Amino acid sequence: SNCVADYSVLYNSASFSTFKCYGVSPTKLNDLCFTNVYADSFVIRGDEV
Amino acid sequence: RQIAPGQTGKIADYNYKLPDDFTGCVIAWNSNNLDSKGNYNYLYR
Repeated sequence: SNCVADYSVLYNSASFSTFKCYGVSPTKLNDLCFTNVYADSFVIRGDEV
Repeated sequence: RQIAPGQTGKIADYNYKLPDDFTGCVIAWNSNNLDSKGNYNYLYR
């Protein structure tokens, strides 16, 4: 909260196997503003992702 | 998996792209028999 979010750095990173987005398009994220993000963090087997 | 109408990905927006209403077929096959060497002469943008 209370901060500015350049998603280009994340989306252009080769570090990621997936970037699937379910009510917004990842190309358009920089053209959005919203109340809160909430980031949820954990680890699993790849076969379960 | 990116070669579909309206897909987006590290290939399917930065270079090649199919129309958002396409009519056609996509056909692919494994080629590690012949195109592997590694072979750096295959490139993307």
